[PDB]
Formats: sequence, structure tokens, C-alpha cells
Amino acid sequence: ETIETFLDGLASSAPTPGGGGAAAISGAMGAALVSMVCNLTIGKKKYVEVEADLKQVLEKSEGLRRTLTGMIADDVEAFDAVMGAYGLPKNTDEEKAARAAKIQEALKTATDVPLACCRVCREVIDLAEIVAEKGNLNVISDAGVAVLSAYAGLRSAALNVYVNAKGLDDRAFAEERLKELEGLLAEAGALNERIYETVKSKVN
Amino acid sequence: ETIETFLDGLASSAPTPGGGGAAAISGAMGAALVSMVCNLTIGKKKYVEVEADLKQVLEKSEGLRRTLTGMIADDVEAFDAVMGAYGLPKNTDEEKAARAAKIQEALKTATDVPLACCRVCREVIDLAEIVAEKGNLNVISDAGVAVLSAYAGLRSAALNVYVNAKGLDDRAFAEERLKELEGLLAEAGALNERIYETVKSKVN
Repeated sequence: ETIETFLDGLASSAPTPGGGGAAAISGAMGAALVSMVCNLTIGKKKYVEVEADLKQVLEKSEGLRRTLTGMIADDVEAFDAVMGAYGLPKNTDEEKAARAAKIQEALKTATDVPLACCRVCREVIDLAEIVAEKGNLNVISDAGVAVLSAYAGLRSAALNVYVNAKGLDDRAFAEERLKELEGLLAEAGALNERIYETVKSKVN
Repeated sequence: ETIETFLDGLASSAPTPGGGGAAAISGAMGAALVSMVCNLTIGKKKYVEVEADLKQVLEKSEGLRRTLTGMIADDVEAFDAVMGAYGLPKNTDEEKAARAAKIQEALKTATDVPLACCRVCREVIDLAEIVAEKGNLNVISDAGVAVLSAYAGLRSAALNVYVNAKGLDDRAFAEERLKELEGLLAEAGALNERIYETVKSKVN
């Protein structure tokens, strides 16, 4: 899909793509920029001490980028399934029961997907940190864009987890997913500002 | 250009696409999600007191969307021009003088392009605040994603302002742009957390 077409879809009254899709894109760009800093530090003679560490980082970030790029489509199809299920008919007892059950199972999927996106964005913040410490100083600004895009991705997906978890009958499933989410948010809140500041400082 | 082709380019050792390209996309997705909330609130029986204000928001957000989508290529062009200017030959005295002129010109344009992306992202945050207060409660999460995505874009472009402003001979030019950037950053910092918190609280 074209960036312009995606953006036209996002802006429209089409329920997909939505915030979940944009979240995965924020994450993917974060993963990509970590990979860029690695690719532009590996080889450089001044940066031999970190080359092996950054080849490992590049390995994981390229992994995270593939996953997060896939997650754009996962969130779109997860949220289409939710709208699908709200649109089933509700004339009879049996239909009302089928509809309610299918809504619940779509909601569950549309909670796990943004939550998965949160986990991968949290890992991108960890790699953003390393390339902020070790990266080629000429391109260090890209480590700062990576952490901001990843943190945007994380808190964007988090809102999707909150709004979906609230509609679930299974309170054990919901409360387990919220507790994980809170810990990912609290960790990322502590690191995001510090990594930005390290980059802001090296930039000036 | 496809999201996947952009992401492949972003990750590679090519100096573009870079942090500044990503910043424009972050800003563009922010504007799109403001439009989306407007499109899913306008024509709703329950939201008529606000239908008037939200048609003026749609008009503005659809405008900012168009500008930030164009800024993806503007930022690619501006930074390619910086890299291209450092790589010009120094074989004659006229070449050396032309190269030093073209480096300063490219640094100037590569400071104004990201500063423009910061101004537009700062306006997307004001529009996101309005849709957080007045938008359809069913899609209020997307007002959250819009502000996070716009804030990420503002601060991403800000780092590129800092990186390019540091190479400029013209300190009047650098210091006016830096003074204006500091205003946009201090305002957006204050507003981002409060709009996020409004949306979060209205989610549950």
C-alpha cells in the first residue's frame, strides 16, 4: 500500500486503517532508524570497539522491523473482525448469543494485537538506547527519532489495548493484559526521555 | 512509494530516507487521525452542538495532512542536497567557493524544512486537543494516537533542526530558528501529556 493511499484510508470514515495501524508504523520506523544507525556505524574505523555489539543490534532491529511491518495488517484485520462482529444480525436469542460471543473473541484478538505491538516497541526502545550510546555521532539524531517513533508506537497501541480490554466479559484475560501493559508503559516512560536527552546532548 | 519500500530505504545505509522523512510521516498520520475522528463525528444526531467547530477542524486537518505528506519528499531532497554539497569537487578555486556556498545553502534549507514540519505538527496538536474534547466517544482513542504521532514528529524534526543549525556560519539565522523551535517544543511538551491523559481517562 502507498504512503499516500494508507494516509487517505487513515483520514477517512473507514474504521480501518485506524490508530492501531499508525502505531505499528511508528514502531516499524523506530526499528528501521536503529538499523540505519547500525548500518552507518559498522565499518567506520573510529567505531571498531562497538562493531560486534552493533552487528547483533542490527540483527534484532531488522527482526523487529519485519514483525512490526506485519503488525500493520494484523491490526487492520483484527479491527475489521470487530466491526464485522458488531454487524452480525441480532433477531433471535441464538443470533444474539452468536453475535455477543463473536464480538468478545474479536475484542480479545484486537487487545492481543496492539499488546504484541507494545512489546516489540518496548524492545525497539532498548535497541534505540544502545545505538544512542554507541552509534556514529554524525548520524546520532536518528537514534533520537527511533526512540520517539517507538514510544509513540507503544502509547498509541496502549490506548487500543485500553479501549478493547474495557469491553471484555473475561476479566481475568483483561486484567492480565492490562497488568503487562502498565509495566511496559512505566519502563518506556522512564527510558524515552533519558534516551532523547542523550541524543539531544550529543547533537549539541 | 510503498510503506515497505520506504521502511527498506529508511533502514539501509542510504542517508535518505532519514529521521526527517519519518518525522513528516508521524505528523501526517497525526493529521489523518484528526480528520478520521471528524469524519466519524460529523453527521451524528448526538454531536450537533460541535458539528460546526468539527467541520472547521476537518478543513484545517485535511490541509495539514496534504502539507506534511509533501514534506516527506522535501526532507529527502533537503538532506540529499547536504550530502551532495559535502561531496562536490574542490579541483579549482571557483569549485571550492561554490562547494562552501552550496554547503551553507543546503544547511539553511535543511534547517527550514524540518522547522516547517515542527510548525505544522504544533498545529496538529491544537487540532487533536479539539477532537479529544468534542469528538465521538466511540473513536476517542484515535485523538490520542493523533497527538502522540504529532508530538513524535515535532520532536523528531526538532533534532534535525538542531543538527543542521550547528553547521551554519549565519548565527542570526541559526539563533532565530532555534528561538522559534524552543517555543514550539515547550508548548507541545505541556499539551501532549494533558491531551493524552484526557483521551486515556475518557477510554476507561
